[PDB]
Amino acid sequence: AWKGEVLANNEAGQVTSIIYNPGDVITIVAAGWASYGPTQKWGPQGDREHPDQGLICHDAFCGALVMKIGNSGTIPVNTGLFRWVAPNNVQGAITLIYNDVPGTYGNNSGSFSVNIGKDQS
Amino acid sequence: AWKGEVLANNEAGQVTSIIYNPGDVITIVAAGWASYGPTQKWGPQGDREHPDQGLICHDAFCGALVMKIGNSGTIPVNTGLFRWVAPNNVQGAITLIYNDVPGTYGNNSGSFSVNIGKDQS
Ligand SMILES: O=C(c1ccc(O)c(O)c1)c1ccc(O)cc1O
Ligand SMILES: O=C(c1ccc(O)c(O)c1)c1ccc(O)cc1O
Ligand SMILES: [Ca+2]
Ligand SMILES: [Ca+2]
Repeated sequence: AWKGEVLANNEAGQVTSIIYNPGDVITIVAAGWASYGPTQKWGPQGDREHPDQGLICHDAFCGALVMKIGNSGTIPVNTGLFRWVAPNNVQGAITLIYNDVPGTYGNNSGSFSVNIGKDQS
Repeated sequence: AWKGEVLANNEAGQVTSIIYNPGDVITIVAAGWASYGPTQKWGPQGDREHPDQGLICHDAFCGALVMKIGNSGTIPVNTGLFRWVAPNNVQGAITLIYNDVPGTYGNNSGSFSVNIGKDQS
């Protein structure tokens, strides 16, 4: 399993130790408070009132937790995933990323605490 | 495992399929948007700005997801719990409840989608 912190101001995101392999089933739990700029903070589903002005993930709100698996597009994580299976031909290291507009991460604050495990399969 | 909706206006909470037994390891993932009254909605960690005016759980924010295990007091769930073990004084059915002030649930809206499963032990 993997446990770590994902900083809101980290544009590259955090590469985890989890390699998603064909047939894997995974569980993610995310917690904590972060901001894309305002003094207010939001949880891992982000801010449902903020418009999308070029977010790295168009399927999640600004300030949501998202991920990439290998060279995949962004995949929403939000509060987490329960016994979840990846699309076919999605594989590789899981990177966790805060959902914001590229080049606008500098003013972000806080972080999410994230657990990832492989489930029985 | 169990999956279901926990309504914010359900003062009694939702009894799940899960009987927490001594030594059980469980994972909970909670998602969605709910309100304790305002038109604004919050995730399963609730509203980090709202004072505690007599919440059923003093250890979580107003509008957070909490639970009881059998005849236990409230235990914070928030976004969820990863491979979590209860203290050995707690057993029985898990009831999921929205964190609000007793008698003030009538005006609540929205719900959380929750998954609970037992892990290897
Ligand atoms: O595969 C999914 C996916 C994401 C979250 C879920 O809760 C789920 O059941 C499936 C997916 C969703 C959005 C997206 O842009 C890409 C994805 O692969
Ligand atoms: O474990 C508890 C807990 C709460 C009520 C009980 O009757 C009990 O036997 C145990 C707990 C309480 C507060 C908290 O913030 C986290 C907890 O796990
Ligand atoms: Ca920003
Ligand atoms: Ca209320």
